[PDB]
Amino acid sequence: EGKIDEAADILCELQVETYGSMEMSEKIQFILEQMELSILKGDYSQATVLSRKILKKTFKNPKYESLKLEYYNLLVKISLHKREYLEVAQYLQEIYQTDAIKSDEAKWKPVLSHIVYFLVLSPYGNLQNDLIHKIQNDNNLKKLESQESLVKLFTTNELMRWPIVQKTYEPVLNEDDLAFGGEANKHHWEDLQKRVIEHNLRVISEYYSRITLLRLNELLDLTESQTETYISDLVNQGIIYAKVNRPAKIVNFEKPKNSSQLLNEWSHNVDELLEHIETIGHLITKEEIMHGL
Amino acid sequence: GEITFDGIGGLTEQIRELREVIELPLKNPEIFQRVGIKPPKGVLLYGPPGTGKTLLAKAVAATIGANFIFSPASGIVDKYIGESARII
Amino acid sequence: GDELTRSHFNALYDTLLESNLCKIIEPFECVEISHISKIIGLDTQQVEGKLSQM
Repeated sequence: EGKIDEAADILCELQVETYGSMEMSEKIQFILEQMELSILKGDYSQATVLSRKILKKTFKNPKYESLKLEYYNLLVKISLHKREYLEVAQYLQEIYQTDAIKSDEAKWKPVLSHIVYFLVLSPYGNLQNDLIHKIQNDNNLKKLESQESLVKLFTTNELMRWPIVQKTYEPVLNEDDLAFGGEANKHHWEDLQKRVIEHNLRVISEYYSRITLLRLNELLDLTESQTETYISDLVNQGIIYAKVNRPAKIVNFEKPKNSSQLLNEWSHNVDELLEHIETIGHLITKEEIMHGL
Repeated sequence: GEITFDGIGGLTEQIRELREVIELPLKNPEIFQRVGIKPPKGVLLYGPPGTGKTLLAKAVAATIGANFIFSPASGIVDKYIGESARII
Repeated sequence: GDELTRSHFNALYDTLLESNLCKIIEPFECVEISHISKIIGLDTQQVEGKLSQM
């Protein structure tokens, strides 16, 4: 009929009333109808809370991959509306484990590509570190290799790299096929653009110690105004701290000092020295015995 | 107990009420939780004793298997520091 | 259209103005008072007097 509001409400009373946990197979179906109704309504929240509760319960019980995937398919549609890329990465990360055991590797190797790819979209990832290490992330498929090399592009970056790379590679880098299925090709480009720019500045703070302003904008391939805006946003986030000379065209990478900061460094060299002496002692003991012979 | 609830039928109304208040929360907490109300916790018997009153109390214990624990009130007074407190 | 709200908005507009001024400078100074003046939306004089107060 088109009575979205009325269906959602009748469902809400029911699931709590019927079941604490007694039968899952029936409970999950009712929950599925609600989730579908919840996306259309604009009521993002009720679904998110329900998805989280049911997921925990199924994992603890006898496991079934299918059930899980159904929670996820609905979630991402809500996630697009919001936009937490971190959120989708986590939820998919735990289903990756269920996929590992149960399911064949044709599903699995695209899921791996997809989690690292959400983490590209957002700024940083704690989570990414775990994934990059794996040995099935750097062989096999085209899509796996492209994905491992893009996270490597941010580390070496000079930012003349990116459109050549973007254009050449999109098997999965405006695309998906086992997660979102795509978001919008132009809209993914936006997320990619902000991350590469941001990451080129993060690596430059560590590597350099002075850079001219003319040189920084040249790497970013943007106008001085635009480099200036990205610098502002980053110092605010407080991942990097820098000082700006707008009329004299220097970006310093300096941040506060106290003498006591360099005291710790002095007392670290002392510390490398004491530890050296312990090694030295044992070494002498080994060396002598050989001399004798 | 020493008697069952068929051994003392003809106190019916009182049988039915005690059944529902003591047995039933053990068997399903579940119904009282879904609703969200707390479970029953106390029962009081008054009446003259051993007319049916004592009979009820034993009879209920039997069916549940419940362990009957009898307290004599004048065992809970003894004349030393901190014994009364400890027994209850 | 009620006076009570209108007074707080007045007060808040000042505090925000100084809070913006501090936000802009926060990647650090060695920056030209002409540039700040354009970005915030204001004239030269008002900026100089508020930047001193801050």
